[PDB]
Amino acid sequence: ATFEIVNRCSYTVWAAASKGDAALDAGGRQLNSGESWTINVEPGTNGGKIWARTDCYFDDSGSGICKTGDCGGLLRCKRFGRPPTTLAEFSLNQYGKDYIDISNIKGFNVPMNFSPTTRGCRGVRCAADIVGQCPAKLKAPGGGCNDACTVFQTSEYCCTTGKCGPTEYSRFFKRLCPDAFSYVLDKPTTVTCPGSSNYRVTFCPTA
Ligand SMILES: O=C(O)c1cc(N2C=C(CCO)NN2)cc(C(=O)O)n1
Ligand SMILES: O=C(O)c1cc(N2C=C(CCO)NN2)cc(C(=O)O)n1
Ligand SMILES: O=C(O)c1cc(N2C=C(CCO)NN2)cc(C(=O)O)n1
Ligand SMILES: [Eu+3]
Repeated sequence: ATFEIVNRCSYTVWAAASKGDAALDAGGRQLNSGESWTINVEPGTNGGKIWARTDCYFDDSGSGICKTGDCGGLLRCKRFGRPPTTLAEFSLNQYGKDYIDISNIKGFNVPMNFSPTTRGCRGVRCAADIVGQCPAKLKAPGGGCNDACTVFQTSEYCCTTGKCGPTEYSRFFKRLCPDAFSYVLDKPTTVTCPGSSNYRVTFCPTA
């Protein structure tokens, strides 16, 4: 499957793509403002994620640091990124269909649109100014808006036992972005697409 990753932000981002125990394609790349990077994701990829990283430094070997979304200091991510990270999430070729969503469960750093480039389903978007409107206690000093699990480490926020409700913090994310997951047990906003669809992830789609 192809994923065209487009940075419409006025700032550079370092895109990342992983399924948690492996890179997808090269795993990461710098995208200056306006740049597009197209990756190939293997069919059947389950639990893949794409995110932006901000304020990164990498040496000539691809090792360094980012202020949001850092994946063990690598340019080319093999692992998931450090919150806060707005997440484009997908599982492909699952009994004939693809499933996509955006999640704020690991916080929000950069606005995003995640849409198919082929027919048969809608896209999803979380493009509101979550960082600017972020509740004081969730603001990340390194940049972004943390989720409450990251900040407080409670069973209720982290849904540790599979029982939790919405919270004042989850409701903030949900109000700003109704079409993204705001907590683990949120009413799903997953979109079913034809199996083997292709996609575009656009950072700062309206920004
Ligand atoms: O993002 C990480 O840091 C990470 C992700 C992991 N994984 C592994 C998967 C795939 C299936 O479990 N997903 N995330 C595992 C570990 C770790 O053991 O330290 N760490
Ligand atoms: O570098 C890692 O693999 C890593 C760093 C982690 N963290 C988490 C923090 C605190 C705030 O994010 N600092 N390092 C957590 C994990 C994991 O759970 O597998 N992995
Ligand atoms: O604590 C972690 O989350 C962790 C520790 C790791 N390791 C591995 C070693 C041994 C030698 O590198 N030390 N910490 C690796 C990972 C990861 O890949 O996600 N995560
Ligand atoms: Eu780890």
